[PDB]
Amino acid sequence: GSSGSSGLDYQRLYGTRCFSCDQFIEGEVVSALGKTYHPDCFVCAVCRLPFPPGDRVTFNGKECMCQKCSLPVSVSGPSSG
Ligand SMILES: [Zn+2]
Ligand SMILES: [Zn+2]
Repeated sequence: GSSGSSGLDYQRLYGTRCFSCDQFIEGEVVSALGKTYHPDCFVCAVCRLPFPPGDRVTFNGKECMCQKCSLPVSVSGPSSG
């Protein structure tokens, strides 16, 4: 638990920080390409959807896209803000 914290040195520990938003990943971390990212940060760049544990993932420079997006869709256009 957390009771009786005098200072903030314990942090010194390795500590896993997301290489996306630059924030400590509490609970669980997603190890990808020998790095650390959040469960919501390591998502598509267009639709921003979480890649399934099965389907494949396309690699585009820095950001990745989902099969759905990567592939041609009958209905395409600008996404919400
Ligand atoms: Zn993040
Ligand atoms: Zn997508």
